[PDB]
Amino acid sequence: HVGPMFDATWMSFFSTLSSLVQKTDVNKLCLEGMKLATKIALSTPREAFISMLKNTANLNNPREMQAKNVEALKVLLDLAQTEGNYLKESWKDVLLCISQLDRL
Amino acid sequence: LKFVVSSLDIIAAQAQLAELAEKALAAIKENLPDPEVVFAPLQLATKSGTIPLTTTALDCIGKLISYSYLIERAIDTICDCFQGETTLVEIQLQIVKSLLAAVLNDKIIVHGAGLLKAVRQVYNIFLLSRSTANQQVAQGTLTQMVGTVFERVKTRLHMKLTLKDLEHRKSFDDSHMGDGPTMVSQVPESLDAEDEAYIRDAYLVFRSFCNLSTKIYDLRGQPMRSKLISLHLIHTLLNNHITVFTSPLCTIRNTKNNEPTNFLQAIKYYLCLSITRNGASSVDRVFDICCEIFWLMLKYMRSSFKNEIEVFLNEIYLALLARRNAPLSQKLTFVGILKRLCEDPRALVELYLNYDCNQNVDNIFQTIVEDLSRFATASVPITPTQEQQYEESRSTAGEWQIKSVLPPPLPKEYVMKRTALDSLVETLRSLVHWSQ
Repeated sequence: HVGPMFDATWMSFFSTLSSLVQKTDVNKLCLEGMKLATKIALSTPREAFISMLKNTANLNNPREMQAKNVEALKVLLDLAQTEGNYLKESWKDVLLCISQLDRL
Repeated sequence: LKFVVSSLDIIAAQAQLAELAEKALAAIKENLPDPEVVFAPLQLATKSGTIPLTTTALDCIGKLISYSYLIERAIDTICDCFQGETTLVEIQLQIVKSLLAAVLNDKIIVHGAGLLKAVRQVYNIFLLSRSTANQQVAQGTLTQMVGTVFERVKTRLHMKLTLKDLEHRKSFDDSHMGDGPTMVSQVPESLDAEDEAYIRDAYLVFRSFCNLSTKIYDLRGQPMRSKLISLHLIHTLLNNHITVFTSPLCTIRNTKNNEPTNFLQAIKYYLCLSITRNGASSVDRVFDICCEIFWLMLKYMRSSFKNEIEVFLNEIYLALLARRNAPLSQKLTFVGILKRLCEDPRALVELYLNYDCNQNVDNIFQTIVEDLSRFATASVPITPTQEQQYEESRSTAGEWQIKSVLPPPLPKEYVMKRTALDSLVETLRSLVHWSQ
């Protein structure tokens, strides 16, 4: 029933303020807010939030991570685990994160 | 009983007045006494304001009300014993205690004019005592009796468009319907008569408090304290007895139509008026208590306030959030109210459907979420020790209990931003909980 509110106020709205992760705690529950990306549990919100989570994970640029990046990667992996049937085409970013993490 | 003889002896010792006391004592000697022959000496004794006589007379009247039984006359003379602030502290305390004993007892339950007059009197001593201890005890007794009236109503039940357009939408007519003195009781339609009497008592108490609140710096002044106590008592009535207001079984007979109506609809106009003309004030405490009342309305009476919640949010509260010069204390208080709202999924989806889905009705859910987001971005503090202090400054989900206050006689922006962000996270959590 959240469907109208799925597409009413998320795509270009929630990402805007949740992009406060660029400034530092508050990062933990901001990432937890990003975790609550309902993928119609139509694809723009999922794509935007997953891209943001991958970007803040910052796997492709190692030796620059902090606890924030590790938490973001943990959230992304957990979201992949618990919502596999619904990421649809967004699996590419999760697999990119996994592959880059494999490089340590 | 035992105390009446002692009190009559005392008043006779203090003595025109005495002959009544000796006549009453002789009457008791032939045992049980006539109500008038015992009522008259005490009334005459309390007709004058002295140290030992008036106090014992009032105490005897109050204790004698507890048995047998006149009631209207006793309540009227007890109330009349309080001339004003000129009356000394002990007389006022004795008056308050006698009123409490008269209203509250296992048997003899006064209904109508007597109970309302007693409540008004207790409020009068609370407002004009000019003494801290007497004011405190008067307020305690007043809130206790106000609570117990609705407790009686609850037991009976258990055993059973713009802002200016809200001034004239008086759905329920109450033209001099109240103030029925003769009704009094102890311990099909026969039960419904007593139920209706109790409902009328509760409605009259609530109407008296609404009339107190609608009136109109100096937070210890008289009118401001009156408004504060009226609002706090209204909030206590809504909180501690919300099941009374929300129960459809609770009904009251109309005045000009004599048709039973839901209690909430009967007081809908009064509560809406008490919020419209009194909320969004320039003084912090009034706005805070008004927000408490409005939040109770929003969480428990959406169905019966579908339009009025819209009007309140659009014209009073969300407009307050939108104002750039609006006081920050009020903004933070209402943001806390919004955070309290965010945890409820039903209170969010019903707020979306009844308001945003409708085309004519202004957008509500989207604009409150956007307002939260706007607060969740700007940040003045840079020193992390402020963040550490705020994190340490933690004592959760909104759950309700008994509420009562007492008026006897770090940066706001950062905590406001954190509350907005936490409210948004709570909104998302509530949505994912509602999705399953």
